[PDB]
Amino acid sequence: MDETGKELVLALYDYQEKSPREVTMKKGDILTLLNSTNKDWWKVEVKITVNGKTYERQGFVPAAYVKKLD
Repeated sequence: MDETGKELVLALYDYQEKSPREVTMKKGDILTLLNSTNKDWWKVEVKITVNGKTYERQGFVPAAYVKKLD
């Protein structure tokens, strides 16, 4: 969450990540739309705080389970 203010998306339904490349989202979660070239698999970025260290990473998720903020 670097207040990029570019492309934000809100999750409507719950989802889980099967691979280390994907990301786990839940109904009400906010993700940073990095790549929306696809219609089924959307590439979003999330923030993971580990050991007091904020980490960034982009993963694929079901667009049908989420929506665009604007």
